[PDB]
Amino acid sequence: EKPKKPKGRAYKRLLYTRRFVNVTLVNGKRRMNPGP
Amino acid sequence: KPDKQVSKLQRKNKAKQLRAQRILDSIENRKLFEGKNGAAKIITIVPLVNDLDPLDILYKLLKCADDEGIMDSKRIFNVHIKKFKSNLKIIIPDMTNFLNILDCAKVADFVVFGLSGVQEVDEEFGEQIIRALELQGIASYIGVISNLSAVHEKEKFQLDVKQSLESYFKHFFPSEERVYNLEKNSDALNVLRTLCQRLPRSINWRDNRGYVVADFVDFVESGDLVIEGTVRGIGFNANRLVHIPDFGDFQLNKIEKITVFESNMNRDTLDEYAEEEERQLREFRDMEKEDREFPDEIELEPSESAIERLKRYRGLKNLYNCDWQVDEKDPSSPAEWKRLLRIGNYKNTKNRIIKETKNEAQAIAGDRIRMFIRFPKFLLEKIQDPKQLLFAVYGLLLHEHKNAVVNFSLQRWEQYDKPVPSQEPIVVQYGVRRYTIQPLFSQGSNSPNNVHKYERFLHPDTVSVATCIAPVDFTQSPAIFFKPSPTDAKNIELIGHGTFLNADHSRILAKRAILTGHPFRFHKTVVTVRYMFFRPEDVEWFKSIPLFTKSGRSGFIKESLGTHGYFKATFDGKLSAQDVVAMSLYKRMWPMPSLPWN
Amino acid sequence: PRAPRTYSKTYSTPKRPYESSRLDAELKLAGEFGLKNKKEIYRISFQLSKIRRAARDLLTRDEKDPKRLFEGNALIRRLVRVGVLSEDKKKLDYVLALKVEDFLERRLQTQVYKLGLAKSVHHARVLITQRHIAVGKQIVNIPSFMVRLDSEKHIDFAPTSPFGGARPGRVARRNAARKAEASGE
RNA sequence: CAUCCAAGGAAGGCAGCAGGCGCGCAAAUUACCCAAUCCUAAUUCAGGGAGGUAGUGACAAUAAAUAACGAUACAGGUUGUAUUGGAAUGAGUACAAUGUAAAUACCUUAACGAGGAACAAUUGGAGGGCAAGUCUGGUGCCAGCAGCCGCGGUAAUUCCAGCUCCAAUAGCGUAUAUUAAAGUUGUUGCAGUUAAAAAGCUCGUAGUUGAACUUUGGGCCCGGUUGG
RNA sequence: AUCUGGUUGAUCCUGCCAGUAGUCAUAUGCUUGUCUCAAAGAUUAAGCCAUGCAUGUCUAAGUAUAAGCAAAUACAGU
Repeated sequence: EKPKKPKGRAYKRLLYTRRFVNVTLVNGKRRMNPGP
Repeated sequence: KPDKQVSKLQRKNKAKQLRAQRILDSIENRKLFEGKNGAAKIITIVPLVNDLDPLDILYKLLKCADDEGIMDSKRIFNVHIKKFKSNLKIIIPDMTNFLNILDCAKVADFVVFGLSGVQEVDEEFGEQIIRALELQGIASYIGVISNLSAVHEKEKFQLDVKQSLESYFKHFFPSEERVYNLEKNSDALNVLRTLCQRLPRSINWRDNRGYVVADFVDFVESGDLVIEGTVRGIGFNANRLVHIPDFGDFQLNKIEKITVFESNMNRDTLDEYAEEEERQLREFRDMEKEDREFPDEIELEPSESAIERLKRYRGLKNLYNCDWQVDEKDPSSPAEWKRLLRIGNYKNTKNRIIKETKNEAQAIAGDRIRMFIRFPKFLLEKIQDPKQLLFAVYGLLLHEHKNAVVNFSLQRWEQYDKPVPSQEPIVVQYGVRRYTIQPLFSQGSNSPNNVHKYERFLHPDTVSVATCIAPVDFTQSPAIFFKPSPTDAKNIELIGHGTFLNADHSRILAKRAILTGHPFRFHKTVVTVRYMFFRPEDVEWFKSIPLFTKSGRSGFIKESLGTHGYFKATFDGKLSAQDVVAMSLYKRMWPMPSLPWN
Repeated sequence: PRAPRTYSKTYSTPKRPYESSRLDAELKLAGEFGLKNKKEIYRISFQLSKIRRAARDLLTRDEKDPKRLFEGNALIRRLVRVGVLSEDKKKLDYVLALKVEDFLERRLQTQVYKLGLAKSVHHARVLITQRHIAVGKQIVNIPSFMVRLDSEKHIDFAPTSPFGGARPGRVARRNAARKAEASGE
């Protein structure tokens, strides 16, 4: 059902955009796996 | 008393003389196959695909023996390979009869598995052969291919296929990393050397008995049956019983070595004591779904006496703490009890019996023997030519003819999702013998009182214990469970596998029923309950049995209220209309008897 | 037997495994320059470690010691040739101030992006590995190739590829044929 | 120790190459060739399991694929999230030539060879040490987890399963030994009142160690190197 | 040229246990697409060995009547 994740070089490209663009700050202490 | 320091010399000397002992043992073990006077190794060929024809395998092997004089409308062969001074006996089973395949493999030293490079192994037959053979035990195994050229374009295309087959074979026999290609002389020679030079593994349950493969069979008149062959197991004694797989137990009057050993008759003897399918399947499918959600629940109804329906039952506080008596006098108990054998410590009895048996052995491995069996002459019509069909004879241990309460482990076969009702008859094979059994299922637990819950159906997932009355086995043989089904291409439905655990009569099984009712009015210290009962006389009669909610709270009856069988009760805490109130009643279950099967 | 073949390991692993500040700084480099591994960063810091060790040793020698003059000048000459060290900083004390970004800047993968030709460092890497870029006459398909200052004028598309002047590729040709077959009804 | 036999007799030494048994946690083909390197002989020519070639081979080492780019819709200060379109390429297969003693493979190349690009990356973790979950279902101090501190007896941040997330990545985990951490072996460089550790006391041989003093100062030429 | 967790009601110490990084150091588990290069029955048993092979050699120039081959009456090629 869900698509596969890319591998190698293309995966580091993905991580880079999470942590330095689409950040969630939650009282200034950014969090990586926020409980919904 | 003084402490001692090891000098270089005595260090050296001790290591040397320990090596000598090790070396003497290896010779001692290989002696059984030592040469042209020694025993033959028993090879069974099993093609996993109908394509193959087993005689093509045997042909390619003998080409490497470098003796055309070795190399026909028969299925058992004796061969001497002078190149290795080796004696072989080759057995080919008739691949039509699934049960006959298992029997030939049971006596083998090496099983040779044939694989096809052209055609895929079938899930419904080829796989089931491999899976089943593993679970009864295998002495050793070799993987072989014989038709690999049939896919040739270049040899590199052959190797792609061979790597696929090696991966497949290693899934079942992970100790093996190579599959031999018999179309290459070097590989085919490599296989032949292994069969001659290498010792097999033992089979524990087999080698603690005696067994022989018949060389000749003959009858003498009121009947007497003569067999001769080579002893392989722990050995035979003329005072012990003798099993033959299709015909049951028999007694022997003489042993002789090709000294004579008559039956001395201070011995034991042959005695055991001292469209409906659519409706039925749908019924179990519906019932098992219900019991999976609402186990053991029973409905009383209006205009029914709760007493006479249920007066048989006891009612108890907790299974793991009750003082239920073992040999209770209750009339449902089976007609045999003192007649049944009772053992106590199975472990200490088992190993003690074996230790004596090897000491009392009259004929031993490698002996040439003739055997005279007291055989009812009317069965003679069922004997087949031993050059076409495998005929084999097994020893019994002293008390293995006597019935007792026995327990088995059970878990489901690879993908058998069908419901299994507890009372339904099943066929069980353990060791060589097989019996029709009606089991009872329970979860394994460590109850200090040996009381355990009876269950209606086999759990979908966990291992569980099955109980019945059957003859004892002192070798803890593995067990395979199946039901006959002549519509299937192999006439058999495989259900599960496990092991013979012990003989133990102190195992108590409690059948359980649940009554249930609705709380509907609530007060700070009392609750009143509907629909569990319908007359005040019933409500009073059961008053002493404890109550529980399925939310796990506990309570007790106070008294009857009114005429319609309402009652009021007290509980640990705040119930509410979403809760249900229940009470359970217990009844002793006893094992059913069992019968031989064919 | 024949004499042994010599070989050596070319990278070194950091000694504290889960230091949060280091982990962030490394991921910024990988995203900026289009690397695939942390190993590609460990390789560069391993090289720089050896360079500092050599220079740090020579600086204990007396000035005009003949060894300091000979080996010191060679080391500087070599780093200027690839453009890691500026021709203004042509002194042994400035060698100690080099840092990892100065080496990453000279990889073929990043040069092919600064020149045009490619529109991202991720697009650049694919072109190199797919044999489209030549350096002078030679096709080069390794992204970590270090571009010497003389070579920069000569980076261009390879003669034997599309973009460089050859016939269209396999997929372009297939499409034209199938269309012509349908049009050549 | 051990082989053959006509029972009179005869023959033996793989810690050379390949191969077998045994042992054990623990280790490859009974293949091709003198073309190269060299050696021996009465010799340019013969011979060479010395040596070379290929097979098995995640011991260790180097380089490095598993996707790139537009349009459209929506959101936002040129960057994100999802409907759609052409391009590019080797893994693999193969005519040929090259390679080679003859071959296999590498390098080169006509034809063929991507849309869940199914031509689908794993191995360990998510209380602390130590990067990363008040998520959701189950269970009953039990099954289990746990290097250490500990968790679990319905209300589990630690068990089991599902989502999501983290780390290294064609590699990752475990056991045993050893190096650093260790100024917990201390020459550099430890400690001995009360925490482990100054011997009841004095004499004394080997060993280690042992106060101060003897030509100091002052003139005159030559004089090389570096710096201004 | 770097350390962190554990003795207490709480604190400062002595001290060890656990954690951390490497190994041209071995074994083993799971997984495995491409190019170059490459160790390999040492550890325990300097234990025992079926079969085949591993040492021979000639130039114009020591000895020729092969009843060998091939075509200058003592001989004369190979």
